[PDB]
Amino acid sequence: HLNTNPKTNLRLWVAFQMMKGAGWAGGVFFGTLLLIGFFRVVGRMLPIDENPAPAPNITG
Amino acid sequence: NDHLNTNPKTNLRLWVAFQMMKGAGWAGGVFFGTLLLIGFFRVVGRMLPIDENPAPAPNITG
Amino acid sequence: MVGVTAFGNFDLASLAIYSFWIFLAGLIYYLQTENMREGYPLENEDGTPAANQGPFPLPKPKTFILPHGRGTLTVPGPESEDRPIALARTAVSEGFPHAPTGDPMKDGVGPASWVARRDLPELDGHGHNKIKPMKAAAGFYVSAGKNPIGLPVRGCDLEIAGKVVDIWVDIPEQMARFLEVELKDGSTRLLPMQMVKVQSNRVHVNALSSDLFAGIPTIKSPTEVTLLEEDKICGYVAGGLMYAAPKR
Amino acid sequence: AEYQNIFTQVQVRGPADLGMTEDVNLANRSGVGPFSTLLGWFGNAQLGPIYLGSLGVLSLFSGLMWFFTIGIWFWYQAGWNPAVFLRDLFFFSLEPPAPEYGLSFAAPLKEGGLWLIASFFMFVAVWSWWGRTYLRAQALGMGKHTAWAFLSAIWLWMVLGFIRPILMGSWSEAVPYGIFSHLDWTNNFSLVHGNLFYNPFHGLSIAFLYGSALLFAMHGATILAVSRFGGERELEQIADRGTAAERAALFWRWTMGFNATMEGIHRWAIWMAVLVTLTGGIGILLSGTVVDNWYVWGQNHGMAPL
Amino acid sequence: MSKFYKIWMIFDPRRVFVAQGVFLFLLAVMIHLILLSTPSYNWLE
Amino acid sequence: MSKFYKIWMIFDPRRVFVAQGVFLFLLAVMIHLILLSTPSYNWLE
Amino acid sequence: MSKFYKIWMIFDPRRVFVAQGVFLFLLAVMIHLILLSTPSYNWLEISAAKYNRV
Amino acid sequence: MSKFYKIWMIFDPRRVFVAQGVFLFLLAVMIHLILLSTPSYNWLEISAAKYNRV
Amino acid sequence: MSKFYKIWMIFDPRRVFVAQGVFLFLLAVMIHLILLSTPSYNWLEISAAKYNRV
Amino acid sequence: ALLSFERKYRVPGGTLVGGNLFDFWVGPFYVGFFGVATFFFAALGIILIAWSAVLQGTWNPQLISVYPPALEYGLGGAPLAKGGLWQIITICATGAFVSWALREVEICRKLGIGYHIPFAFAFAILAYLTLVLFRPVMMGAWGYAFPYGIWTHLDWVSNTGYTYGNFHYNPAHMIAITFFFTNALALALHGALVLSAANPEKGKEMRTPDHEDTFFRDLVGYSIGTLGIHRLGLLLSLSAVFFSALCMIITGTIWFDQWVDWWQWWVKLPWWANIPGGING
Amino acid sequence: DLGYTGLTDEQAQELHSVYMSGLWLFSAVAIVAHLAVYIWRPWF
Amino acid sequence: LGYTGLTDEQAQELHSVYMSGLWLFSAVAIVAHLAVYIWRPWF
Amino acid sequence: SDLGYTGLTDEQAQELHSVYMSGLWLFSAVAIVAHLAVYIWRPWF
Amino acid sequence: VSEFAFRLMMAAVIFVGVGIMFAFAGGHWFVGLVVGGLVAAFFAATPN
Ligand code: BCL
Ligand SMILES: CC[C@H]1c2cc3[nH]c4c(c3C)C(=O)[C@H](C(=O)OC)c4c3nc(cc4[nH]c(cc(n2)[C@@H]1C)c(C(C)=O)c4C)[C@@H](C)[C@@H]3CCC(=O)OC/C=C(\C)CCC[C@H](C)CCC[C@H](C)CCCC(C)C
Ligand SMILES: COC(C)(C)C/C=C/C(C)=C/C=C/C(C)=C/C=C/C(C)=C/C=C/C=C(C)/C=C/C=C(\C)CC/C=C(\C)CCC=C(C)C
Ligand SMILES: COC(C)(C)C/C=C/C(C)=C/C=C/C(C)=C/C=C/C(C)=C/C=C/C=C(C)/C=C/C=C(\C)CC/C=C(\C)CCC=C(C)C
Ligand SMILES: COC(C)(C)C/C=C/C(C)=C/C=C/C(C)=C/C=C/C(C)=C/C=C/C=C(C)/C=C/C=C(\C)CC/C=C(\C)CCC=C(C)C
Ligand SMILES: COC(C)(C)C/C=C/C(C)=C/C=C/C(C)=C/C=C/C(C)=C/C=C/C=C(C)/C=C/C=C(\C)CC/C=C(\C)CCC=C(C)C
Ligand SMILES: COC(C)(C)C/C=C/C(C)=C/C=C/C(C)=C/C=C/C(C)=C/C=C/C=C(C)/C=C/C=C(\C)CC/C=C(\C)CCC=C(C)C
Ligand SMILES: COC(C)(C)C/C=C/C(C)=C/C=C/C(C)=C/C=C/C(C)=C/C=C\C=C(C)\C=C\C=C(/C)CC/C=C(\C)CCC=C(C)C
Ligand SMILES: CCCCCCCCCCCCO[C@@H]1O[C@H](CO)[C@@H](O[C@H]2O[C@H](CO)[C@@H](O)[C@H](O)[C@H]2O)[C@H](O)[C@H]1O
Ligand SMILES: CCCCCCCCCCCCO[C@@H]1O[C@H](CO)[C@@H](O[C@H]2O[C@H](CO)[C@@H](O)[C@H](O)[C@H]2O)[C@H](O)[C@H]1O
Ligand SMILES: [Fe+3]
Repeated sequence: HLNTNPKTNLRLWVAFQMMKGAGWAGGVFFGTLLLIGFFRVVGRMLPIDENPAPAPNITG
Repeated sequence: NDHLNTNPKTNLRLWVAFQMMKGAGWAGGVFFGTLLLIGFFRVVGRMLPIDENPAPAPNITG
Repeated sequence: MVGVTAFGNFDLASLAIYSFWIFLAGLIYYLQTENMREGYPLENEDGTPAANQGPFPLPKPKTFILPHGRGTLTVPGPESEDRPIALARTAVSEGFPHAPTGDPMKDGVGPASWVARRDLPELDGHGHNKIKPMKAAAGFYVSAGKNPIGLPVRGCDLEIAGKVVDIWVDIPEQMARFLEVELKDGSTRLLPMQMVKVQSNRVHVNALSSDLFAGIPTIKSPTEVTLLEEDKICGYVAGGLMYAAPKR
Repeated sequence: AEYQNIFTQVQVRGPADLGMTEDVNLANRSGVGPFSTLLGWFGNAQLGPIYLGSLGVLSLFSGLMWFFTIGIWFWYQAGWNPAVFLRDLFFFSLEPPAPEYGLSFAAPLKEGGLWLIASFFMFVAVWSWWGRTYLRAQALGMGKHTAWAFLSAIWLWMVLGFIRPILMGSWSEAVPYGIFSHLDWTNNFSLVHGNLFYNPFHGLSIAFLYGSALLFAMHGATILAVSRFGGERELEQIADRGTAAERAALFWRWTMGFNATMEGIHRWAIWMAVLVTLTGGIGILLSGTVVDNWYVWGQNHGMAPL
Repeated sequence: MSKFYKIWMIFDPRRVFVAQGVFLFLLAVMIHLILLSTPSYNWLE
Repeated sequence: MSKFYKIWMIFDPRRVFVAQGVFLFLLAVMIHLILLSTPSYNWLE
Repeated sequence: MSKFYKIWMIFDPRRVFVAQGVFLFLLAVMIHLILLSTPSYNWLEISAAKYNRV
Repeated sequence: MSKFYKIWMIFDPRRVFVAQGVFLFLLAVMIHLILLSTPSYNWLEISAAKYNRV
Repeated sequence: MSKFYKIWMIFDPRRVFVAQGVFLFLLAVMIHLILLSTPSYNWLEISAAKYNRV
Repeated sequence: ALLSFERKYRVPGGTLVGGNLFDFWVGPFYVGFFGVATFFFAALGIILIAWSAVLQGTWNPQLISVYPPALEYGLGGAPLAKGGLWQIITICATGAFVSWALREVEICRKLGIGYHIPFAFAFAILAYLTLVLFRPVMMGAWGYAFPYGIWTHLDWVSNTGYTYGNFHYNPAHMIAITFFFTNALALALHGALVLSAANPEKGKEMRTPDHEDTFFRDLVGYSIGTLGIHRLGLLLSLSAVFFSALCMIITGTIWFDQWVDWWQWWVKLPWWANIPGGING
Repeated sequence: DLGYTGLTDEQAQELHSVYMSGLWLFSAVAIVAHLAVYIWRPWF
Repeated sequence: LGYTGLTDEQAQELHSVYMSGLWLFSAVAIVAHLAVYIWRPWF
Repeated sequence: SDLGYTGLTDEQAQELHSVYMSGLWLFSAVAIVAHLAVYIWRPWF
Repeated sequence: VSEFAFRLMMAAVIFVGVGIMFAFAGGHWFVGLVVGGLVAAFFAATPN
């Protein structure tokens, strides 16, 4: 009910929209990174690395 | 965006974020000014014959 | 070398250092008590004496004899702010600001506060008015620096409020104390020189806006100014830094 | 900008003030000298009159003899060469006699006797000047505070040049009359007595010197901050307390928790200043006569690891 | 740069700001990872 | 607990938000400097 | 303890709240730094040596 | 014993409460520090020794 | 002896009470410190000797 | 409790940060935003000094010391036991001093007075930073700073002063010392003069600024005036601190040898450099 | 009630809801960064 | 009673909310302490 | 003013002292419990 | 910027310049420093 002047609110609105876009993109990227980390965690927890599978592909 | 907007909830969120941004930006400005000042003193020390005439330790390590 | 110790490692140097600790404690006690001759005893925010008065007792009274029969001032003694202080406490508990009830710049509270000093002029060692306008003084002239007479006076809102007419100077000090300023209505207000920025083409005043110079207190005489008037003028002028702020 | 009242922006000049006269003997008084605009940008531009009584003229004559004696010896060290005299002026020295003479006056003039003569001159000059300050306070009916404040520095001076050499039994201990000679005397005094930093009275003297600087920064800043309320007129604020005195008191009341008055801050000031030389004289007196190694003494009294 | 304001006669800003924020953040992440990939700047060793 | 909103009935939010902003930035700078000083975490090599 | 709310009949909440906040954060930093000073509880060095990062 | 409430006829309870709080906290800190300075009671290294966390 | 109460007719109770309280605390701390400095009365070191904690 | 004249000044306003959140007085103290900050920093610094005492193994107040990191750490971090506690306490001390200055700024605004006091305090703060920030960084090591002990910081002073011979030959040091000594002399004179005027011989009338002008003109043929003496005191103290920070900003950064050799440039002036006779001829 | 700040109950409720929404968002962002860093280089 | 200008109902509500915060804070601290003690017990 | 320099009454003082004694005893009991726990853990006698 | 302030900055810069010039020309830095200080002081003391 007190707020600020409309001119600063315009900068605030623009920055809020940009931050919402960046925030969703960051949420997607960090969800993927956390999923990769979860698979890394379960892989380290597993008896893997006592059985290193050979390279399926030539170096290339 | 300026004449229609969406809701006063957006204005309240923007105002709260603006206030916290003011605080964090004053903190950032003072911190970065300190960093600039120390960088200036260090770079002035770089171009001086110090490190060619080093001085011994003025106090024991402790 | 008398390096002999009476006991333990207590030599003459130890005697000296402990003697100085004792003397310093006594001296700090004396200095603190000599500085409790104003504003004591402490009072509650309602004006009654407070429960706590500090570990230091009040000193014995001392009497000053003012040079020109102005009377004997004994300090410490009874004290009272003999003026209508217009403030209301914002909180029931102690230690909170007292809000002004009215216009603080006019009531003389906060940064605009003034003290009910004696309503008599300031007398030099010759028994004459210490401060008098340039005309009243005989032979005094602007010896150096800018001469701020006839210059426009620009308030903090950047609008002219008047023109400088005369300077009030100090007789035994030869210091320029006050500027006399005339407004649109032809009346004169005094300005302390510590608040004016005397430029080359104007005499700026950051303390007061243009529509406040008429609110400056006036003087009963146009040649003599008393301590009460000086205090009122200075308090009003310095109060504009906080209160005349919203108008740039 | 906002004016800070560090320089007067407008100067005013009037009749020459010849001062007051409570019991002053007008005969010895001088006449007003010139007026200094440059120096008037900072304070009173008037110079003179100067009172020249009987202790005053005694002090002037003795100080003239002391300074002139040092000057003649400096010329002698120069080979009477003006170019050398202006080249080695700082490095000159009217040194005291070497320790083998002890306290004896039987020292050759070139070997410290001239130092004895100049020291007599300066002793007489300074003591007559102290009497002068006391008498000038007496004539105007004022308190003798300046006389005692001077006596503090006089005691440090007497310890450095007179009392400590007598106690040590040789004039060789005293300070030479040279620019870098007395600097070297200071550094060598510290080195001989083993880190004068661990002299407790040297530490106290430094505490009160730092305190004098702190206290005068505080007081000058305070009075300039309330000069807009006529804070400069400290005597009238004592007699008739104004808003300047109350605002100055309340600033420090709200900052530190305690405050002074317009009169008692000057009690603080004078004591903070005189304790410098009082503790310094005590510390120099104890050095050598009582303690010859201050760091070992410190070790024995806390103050330093064993 | 004067006339570039007419760009908001073409595209609705309420969506353009979101799209641009996404773009710039993803560009930042790409550059960060590219510096990570080279061995002379990988700050996460 | 569901009465924590009353903290705003005592403190003016206009100032508490600025206070929190400066506090959080200082605390973040603090922990970053603590980590950078650690040999095992000094990511700026 | 049932009548400890009377502590608010002595102290205005505004000053007590800021005093308590300063006190608590001071104590928290105090204890964290105490632990970070001793070699037994410096978690940074514990994790460095456990994972052989030196 | 049963008439010590009269102490609040002499001292303002606000002053005394603040003074006592400061004094109690400082005393507790100084006793904790006294204990933590002596190797016999420094619980951090006591635990480090009892668990071979050195 | 049985007319010692009249001391309160000549001394303000508040200042005397605070002065005697601070005096008592300072004396108590000084005596505890003198004892703690002396090895024969440092109860911490005595307890360590009894239980061979070093 | 308040002084007999305090109440008319205890009004809201003048606060830089907040405005009513931290606008109150605890006892005589004005607590602001910066009051809270300075209390926190000071309490942390004191507690950490005591903690470093127990880590050092001493409870002698005159033996407690908190040393900075060694020269090997350069301008980097350090473990708390080695030099980290000193770095944290330097952070706390800098924060406390700055918060104190800004709290003084708030008090000045609330009382409607000039800002001379916080400015003069900023001078001391910058001298402190010259000793703990500017000189170490220009030198490249936090071990060039001083420890936080009563007598060990004098050890720092002595070792630094003898790293360059007799420090008395630093000329910025000379002007700073002259300023300090004349400032002490000025303070003695000012206190004595005001006390002599306010306290007459015995049972007679108080004196006037003209009377003290008269006394000092009859003494030394001059008087600077009551505004001039306070100007002079502030200037002497601030310039003493300035040339102190100057003598320790050029030392070990511009001049590296014994400072006495500086004074050789004057005695080797070619016109009289090679004249026989005198001290150096 | 107390009204030290001139805020009605509903205004305080609305502002507090906005503040706690932002608080939870910030806390979640920090938690995600903390887990990512812990996986990359744990401190335990 | 007397100073602070508060009522018993206002004081009761204020203490109730303050105790809610107190117990929430204390519980979070307790869970943190137990986790640390599991990680590196000090007794 | 032995009837109360602080302006309290003998009724308010009674209640204040009762609540303060309650708090002091609660604090002291907590301290006793902590003292005994440490004394079991490592007695100082 | 007051007349005195402009005169002060000009005095500083002219002092630096003439000091450099007379240090190279005069055979030593002392001569240049003395000449620069003298001229700059005589310039700054005189008003406009
Ligand atoms: C390496 C050298 C030693 C050291 C060796 C000494 C020695 C030796 C002495 C001091 C003394 C002092 N030291 Mg030390 N000091 C050291 C390091 C320091 C440091 C520092 C940061 O390191 C500081 C701040 C100080 C500070 C001080 C002062 C507090 C004190 C001087 C008081 C004074 O103002 O006398 C100045 C005033 C006078 C000497 C009296 C002058 C007044 C009389 C009346 C003169 C008359 C004037 C005459 C009539 C006319 C004048 C001539 C005209 C003007 C031309 N020292 C180191 C450790 N120091 C002095 C002292 O007393 O301390 C115990 C002293 O003797
Ligand atoms: C509290 C300790 C501090 C202190 C205090 C202090 N000093 C004091 C006083 C006080 C309270 C005085 O009252 C006294 C004084 O008069 O001050 C102006 C003084 C004084 N402190 C002085 C100096 C001084 N104080 C110093 C230090 C200190 N003084 C401490 C820091 C130092 C240092 C640091 O070394 C010095 C150099 C003097 C200015 C003065 C004492 C003057 C005095 O005794 O003079 C005697 C004269 C001589 C021995 C030589 C005179 C040389 C002349 C060239 C003679 C010829 C004159 C000529 C003929 C004049 C012609 C005039 C006509 C043309 C009109
Ligand atoms: C493998 O091959 C390699 C890479 C080795 C080499 C081969 C490279 C090849 C094949 C390169 C091909 C390059 C080409 C074809 C590049 C073309 C580049 C062009 C056309 C770039 C154009 C840039 C134009 C810009 C950025 C224009 C911006 C214009 C505006 C922003 C206009 C503003 C409009 C507004 C404001 C609204 C308009 C509305 C009104 C009402 C005015
Ligand atoms: C070097 O020497 C060492 C340190 C080793 C040994 C020396 C040790 C020494 C000298 C120790 C001294 C210890 C002393 C004297 C300790 C005294 C401690 C006391 C008295 C602690 C008291 C604590 C009291 C508390 C925690 C009470 C809290 C009460 C409340 C929270 C209730 C609030 C009361 C209200 C609200 C009153 C209601 C009022 C109305 C109007 C309804
Ligand atoms: C380095 O040198 C050494 C220390 C080795 C040797 C030197 C020793 C020296 C110089 C020793 C000097 C000793 C001296 C001078 C001792 C003097 C002792 C005196 C005069 C003691 C007097 C004591 C008086 C006492 C304890 C009185 C106590 C009174 C009361 C407890 C009653 C309180 C008064 C009341 C209640 C009056 C109130 C009644 C009404 C109606 C107001
Ligand atoms: C020295 O000590 C060390 C570091 C060694 C260890 C000790 C560490 C300690 C004790 C650290 C203490 C940490 C504490 C107590 C941290 C406290 C953090 C808190 C309470 C943070 C609260 C944050 C609340 C936030 C960020 C709320 C933000 C809300 C808004 C910005 C509302 C507007 C925004 C909305 C609604 C959505 C987003 C939209 C925009 C435009 C941002
Ligand atoms: C070196 O020595 C060491 C540190 C090792 C050992 C020393 C240890 C010592 C001495 C430790 C001391 C510990 C103490 C005394 C800890 C005390 C902790 C306390 C009392 C914590 C209190 C926490 C309280 C909290 C978190 C309060 C939350 C309160 C609220 C959220 C208030 C709610 C009120 C609102 C929202 C507005 C109310 C308004 C209306 C109208 C109802
Ligand atoms: C062109 O030049 C002419 C010839 C015209 C004049 C120039 C003269 C010059 C250049 C003079 C230079 C003077 C200087 C540089 C003097 C330096 C003096 C310094 C630095 C003194 C420092 C300390 C001096 C002290 C502490 C002296 C203390 C003396 C006493 C306390 C009195 C001593 C009294 C004694 C020894 C006993 C006296 C009693 C009898 C019976 C002899
Ligand atoms: C501080 C103001 C009040 C001063 C105290 C009032 C009495 C004034 C005279 C007291 C002088 C005696 O004071 C006492 O001197 C002896 C002399 O060995 C000191 O001696 C003690 O400590 C020193 C230094 O660690 C040890 O080397 C020595 O073995 C030990 O006896 C005491 O630490 C001191 O407390
Ligand atoms: C800011 C005012 C002062 C400015 C000082 C600036 C730093 C120095 C600037 C001048 C530097 C060069 O100035 C010049 O250097 C040469 C160096 O050989 C010196 O000159 C000296 O050697 C040269 C040959 O080289 C001879 O011709 C000359 O007779 C001799 O005096 C002098 O020092 C000066 O004539
Ligand atoms: Fe003064």
